[PDB]
Amino acid sequence: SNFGAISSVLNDILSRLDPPEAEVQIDRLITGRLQSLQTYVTQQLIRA
Amino acid sequence: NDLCFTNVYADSFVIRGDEVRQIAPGQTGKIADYNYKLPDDFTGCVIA
Repeated sequence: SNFGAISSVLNDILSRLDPPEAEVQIDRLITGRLQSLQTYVTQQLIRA
Repeated sequence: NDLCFTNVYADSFVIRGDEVRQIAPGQTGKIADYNYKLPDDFTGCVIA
């Protein structure tokens, strides 16, 4: 998933874009990855 | 005028007008790369 970043590959972002602007793309991507991992553990607590 | 600062440095030099762009965090080009590099988390002011 992109989560509204320009791509879903970290090496692509870092190759494609310069550090001050790569950082906001990475931060958008890790926000969606935290939300999805946090969602998984919440479902696992309810199943447990 | 409201703050206090731990330490303060003043750095001084001459460059061409169109290079002044490079005196900012995360920039690149001959000046930023080989002459004077600001850190990406710079706190301070650039005056020209």
